[PDB]
Amino acid sequence: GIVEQCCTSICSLYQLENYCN
Amino acid sequence: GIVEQCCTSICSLYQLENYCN
Amino acid sequence: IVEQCCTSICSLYQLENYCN
Amino acid sequence: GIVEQCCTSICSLYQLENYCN
Amino acid sequence: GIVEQCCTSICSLYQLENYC
Amino acid sequence: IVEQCCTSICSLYQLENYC
Amino acid sequence: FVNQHLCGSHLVEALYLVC
Amino acid sequence: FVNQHLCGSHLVEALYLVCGERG
Amino acid sequence: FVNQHLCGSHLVEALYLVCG
Amino acid sequence: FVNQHLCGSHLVEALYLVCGE
Amino acid sequence: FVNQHLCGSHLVEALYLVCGERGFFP
Amino acid sequence: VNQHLCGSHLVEALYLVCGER
Ligand SMILES: [Cl-]
Ligand SMILES: [Cl-]
Ligand SMILES: [Zn+2]
Ligand SMILES: [Zn+2]
Repeated sequence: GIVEQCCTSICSLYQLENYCN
Repeated sequence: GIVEQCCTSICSLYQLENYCN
Repeated sequence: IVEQCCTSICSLYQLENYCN
Repeated sequence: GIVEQCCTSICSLYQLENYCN
Repeated sequence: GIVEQCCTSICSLYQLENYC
Repeated sequence: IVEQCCTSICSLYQLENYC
Repeated sequence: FVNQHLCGSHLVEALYLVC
Repeated sequence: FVNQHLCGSHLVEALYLVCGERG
Repeated sequence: FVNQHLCGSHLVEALYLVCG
Repeated sequence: FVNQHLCGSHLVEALYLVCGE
Repeated sequence: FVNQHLCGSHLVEALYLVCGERGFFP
Repeated sequence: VNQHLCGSHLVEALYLVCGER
């Protein structure tokens, strides 16, 4: 999930936005 | 400034980025 | 709810209930 | 100790309670 | 109580050290 | 500074230089 | 004030730990 | 080591700020 | 109104720093 | 109450997330 | 060292929540 | 990254060691 790919390496805050409702 | 603007009311991510130096 | 855990202190149990 | 036990693997809420006062 | 003390006015890290 | 204090930990004294 | 906003940042953290 | 748990606590705070509290 | 409870949360992190 | 201090504390964090150094 | 300090930082916030009025260190 | 994460703790440490600016 988010943890496996955003803990791996630092996600951009664009990548992160895609997880918002 | 930053404290006032952002401790008065919510500053979004785009708004806080205007403070990057 | 923010409304209820920011007007007063929520317990672990109240917090567990905000999960499912 | 809490470090050796809770940093090497994830402690439950009960494991954490053991270190309260 | 540390609490009462440092939630009224900001405590220095030295005030803070005493409670260590 | 992130590099320096995250490879090796910085004491409060060192941090005070970045004040 | 950002009272509710700050409070919520703590909530999400509490909810993470409990969930 | 509990690295994924630690990072996860940071991610909720970043999601909080990105998605904006009604999110 | 959970002011004490929020402050105390930063407090313990400030203490953790100081008491190493 | 130490309200400025506490909000300042969340700000520096949100600035780090958006600005890095 | 760093990773130990970082972890401990999260432990105390966690203890703060779980320990309520009780506390966890004076 | 444990490092990017560490940086987050670094600013909180600098905020309270330094004061406010
Ligand atoms: Cl961390
Ligand atoms: Cl707060
Ligand atoms: Zn806070
Ligand atoms: Zn952390």
